[PDB]
Amino acid sequence: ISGSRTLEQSVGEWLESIGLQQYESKLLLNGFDDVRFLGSNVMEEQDLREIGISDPQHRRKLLQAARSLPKVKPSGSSGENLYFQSGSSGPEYPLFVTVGDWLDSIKMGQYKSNFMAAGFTTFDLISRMSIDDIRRIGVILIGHQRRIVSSIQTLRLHMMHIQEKGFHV
Repeated sequence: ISGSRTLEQSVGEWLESIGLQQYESKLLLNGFDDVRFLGSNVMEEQDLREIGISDPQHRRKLLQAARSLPKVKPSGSSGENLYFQSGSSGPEYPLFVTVGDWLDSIKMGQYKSNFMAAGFTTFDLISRMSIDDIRRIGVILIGHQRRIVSSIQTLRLHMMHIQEKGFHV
């Protein structure tokens, strides 16, 4: 586009908007560090307890607020992209052509070497990974683990759908 793009808030600015900024360091230090990757499949009550949000009313408030954030479709890569789209004008869902490009789409590129060192370089390998499997290759921060597993789930849904349609199996 020729015109400007509006930028997303920081986690701190978002928390201030909902009266919960005292939890900023706990979120950031545990990988809840980008407002594009917070909310229902990603942020869970038990995780909030574990990182030290002991106040149950604040946990409920935070979880509801995270659910109110827009779901931002992942950006394609600057190199090659593979997209699924429903309808002539529907949203493009990227499927990626490399593990690195997939990780970059969720700002998790720092973990490419972790996946490579484990030999987890194909979709088929990665698609069945649990949170525990992800932690075990060295993704320690809970907010990053949750982000990755949520992304895997949505990518797997799209890939299964395509397979079920019966042409690219």
